[PDB]
Amino acid sequence: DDGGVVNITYMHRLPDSEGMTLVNDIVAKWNKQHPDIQVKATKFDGKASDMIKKLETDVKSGEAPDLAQVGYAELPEVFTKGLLQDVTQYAEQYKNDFASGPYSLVQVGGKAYGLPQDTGPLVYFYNKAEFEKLGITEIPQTADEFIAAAKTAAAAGKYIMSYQPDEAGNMISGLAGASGGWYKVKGDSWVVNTETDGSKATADFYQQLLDAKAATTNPRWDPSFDASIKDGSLIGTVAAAWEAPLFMTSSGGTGSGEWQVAQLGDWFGNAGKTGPDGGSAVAVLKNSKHPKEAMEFLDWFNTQVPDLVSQGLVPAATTEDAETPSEWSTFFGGQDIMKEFKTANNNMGDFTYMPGFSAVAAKMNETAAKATDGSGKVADIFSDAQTTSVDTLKNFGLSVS
Ligand SMILES: CC(=O)N[C@@H]1[C@@H](O[C@@H]2O[C@H](CO)[C@H](O)[C@H](O)[C@H]2O)[C@H](O)[C@@H](CO)O[C@H]1O
Ligand SMILES: [Zn+2]
Ligand SMILES: [Zn+2]
Repeated sequence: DDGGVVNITYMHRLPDSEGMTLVNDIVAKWNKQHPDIQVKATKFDGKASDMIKKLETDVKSGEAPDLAQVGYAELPEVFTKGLLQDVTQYAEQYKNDFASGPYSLVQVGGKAYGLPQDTGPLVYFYNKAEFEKLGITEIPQTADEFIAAAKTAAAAGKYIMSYQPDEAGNMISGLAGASGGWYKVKGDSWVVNTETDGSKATADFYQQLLDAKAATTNPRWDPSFDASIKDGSLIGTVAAAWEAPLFMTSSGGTGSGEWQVAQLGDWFGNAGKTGPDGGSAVAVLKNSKHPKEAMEFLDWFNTQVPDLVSQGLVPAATTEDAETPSEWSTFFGGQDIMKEFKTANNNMGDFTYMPGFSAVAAKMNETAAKATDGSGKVADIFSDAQTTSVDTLKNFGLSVS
């Protein structure tokens, strides 16, 4: 048996903003109950996409945590990098606490490497009051009707879409991928096609919007993006479900009581589906001496549903229903937005990510930014992702067909 006190470390990249139940306050409740398994939780300091680069560094270094947030999209990459610990015999014990889709996303080759934490379906945030003022009385459901509506808004200095070039790798892959995967293993080789009917429909949608100066072009994480909400010019956008509290904070309160959540319209060749943008597991890393207790604490942490929901998470936990925080329904015109998130989750397409997808995402972000001044075409995002996808797999020494 272990010594009397086991010490577990947990690196996460949850927001911990004002009004949320802090990860350290969640963890402190566990620590008080479990003198036998003490947990130290720290928040990664840097850009989200860089966290797994730091994990890679610290695994090699022997400074790595026992547990670390790893996106579903990142898990095949960090697996291939040798950063994870097979914890199948532990995960099996907690499987029934989690929805089965997300659980399957902590697996590589029928071995499990952690537990799922949340999901990222894409939805549509809009200010219904401001849509009314422009005579937009229904969310238009075809790309053509939407683009027409967006041109009307733009003429009044309003925008019912954002183009977020710093997020193309996560959001635009999600949108295109709603209608079909880009990556599949066929026997001995990967088959890559990032230029699906979805990818084409997606490009055409944002291309028309950009050409019409009918979508904002501020990078999502820049002060200018927040400025566009505060000032009231951005009145609609695609967002990942986990953006709800971030968006609310970014608004400074502007439009409070008028905002609404809808399902994505049929704007991206998506045919009634949505797609994933982010969503994460927590993985047990290669050199953790205490996989059992790490997973025991994790199962408890990932089932603290209201606390997780305060972080904007749409939990993978099925142990109790997630509920809309009173602050959020107030902001969102009295709406039970959590119902919309679950509807979106249940209509979300599966999407396999190749190992090395981080390079695909980073390229997509680069090619996306070129379209803002019209020197690149939006379509280029996907032709480039094709070539970067193929080259990254070959660089990993993997076979591409
Ligand atoms: C795919 C990705 O990493 N997107 C980043 C966001 O990460 C999500 O963060 C929420 C918490 O706010 C959940 O943990 C979710 O599962 C993650 O996918 C991150 O919030 C933002 C801002 O730092 O960057 C995105 O790139
Ligand atoms: Zn205990
Ligand atoms: Zn142990």
